[PDB]
Amino acid sequence: RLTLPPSEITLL
Amino acid sequence: GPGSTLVRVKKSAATLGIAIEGGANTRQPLPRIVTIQRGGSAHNCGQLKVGHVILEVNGLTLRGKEHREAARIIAEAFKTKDRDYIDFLVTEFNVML
Repeated sequence: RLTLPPSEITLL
Repeated sequence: GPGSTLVRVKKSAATLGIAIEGGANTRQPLPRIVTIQRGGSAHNCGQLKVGHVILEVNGLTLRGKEHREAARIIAEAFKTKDRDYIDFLVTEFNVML
């Protein structure tokens, strides 16, 4: 449970 | 900025117990946590997760640091006797540039 989901936000 | 969290990790174990990937001039320009090992300081803290991208270590930016330099900064931050924690500024966002 120490895992993030795929993020739906990206920094460019 | 939006999406960042400052996480203070107590040096509760003999290692940080994370693997990181990335750094300047790679497809992952800021280091990403790829594993959190049971028994390490990071696992004990509960606030760091696989997929976190590390933006700053003790207030020092990792932008522009090559992978080996970023890793060395983190290692030196763990080893130091000046304090009993490491501050990580992390984001859950992907960082692609």
